[PDB]
Amino acid sequence: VIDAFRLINANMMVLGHEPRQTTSNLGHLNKPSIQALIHGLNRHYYSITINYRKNELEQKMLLNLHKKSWMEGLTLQDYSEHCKHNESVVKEMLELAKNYNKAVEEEDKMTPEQLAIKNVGKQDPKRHLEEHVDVLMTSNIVQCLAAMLDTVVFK
Amino acid sequence: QYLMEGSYNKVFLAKGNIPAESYTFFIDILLDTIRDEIAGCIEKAYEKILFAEATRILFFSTPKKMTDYAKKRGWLLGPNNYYSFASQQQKPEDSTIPSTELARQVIEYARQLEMIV
Repeated sequence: VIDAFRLINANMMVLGHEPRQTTSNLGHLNKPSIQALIHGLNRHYYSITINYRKNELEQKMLLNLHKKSWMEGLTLQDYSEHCKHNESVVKEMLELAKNYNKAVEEEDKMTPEQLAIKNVGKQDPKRHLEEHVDVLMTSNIVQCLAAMLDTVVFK
Repeated sequence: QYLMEGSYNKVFLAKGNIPAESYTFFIDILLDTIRDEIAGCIEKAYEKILFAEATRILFFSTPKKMTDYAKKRGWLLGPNNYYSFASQQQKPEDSTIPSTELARQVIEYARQLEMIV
């Protein structure tokens, strides 16, 4: 949220002179904070156009994160840890499962507020159980995949 | 059926030579095929073979035929040999010894599993 003002007097707005002076402008209007701001803006010179001088070299600098990605893509943790993750998720999945039975049996309702009370639609077992299978699958794949890759290559 | 079962003793190599119109031609060649089949089954099955043992099972006619068939495969050492036993023992356990065998080539396996879902 940036705006530009040269700032010229009130009369210039009132007459309608101020758009004759601006020519070679597009202009724009936004409202961070209500009618009071709009009025202040109009008195000034309103939003005069901001363009950006940018290109791909500058754009590439901003892109970056970590070259450290080099070590990290290969890294995998201790096997006891692999087991902790798998255990925590299966245990979790048991809790939500009991609601899930109801969900599939019913859910004729399509009205979000009524569904929420009826078949525990809000705190849904479908959303969360799916979300859970998906973390567990991806997590196991990257850890497992790395361990094997490293083995062959280092020796 | 008899071939199918493994019931080699029952198999006719004694019949089909008795009608001589055209049935004999097939049965003579078949005798070589069953003979080979026995040599293979015994190779993986049991560690030794005798000469008292061998004549009857392969359906050899002579002891000379025994000497010939066994050495090819690599058996012959005498009435006592050791092929089978050792290999049968070696297969379970690859938890302390590195491996990738089954579930395909692993490297592909993890990547494929993730594409599908």
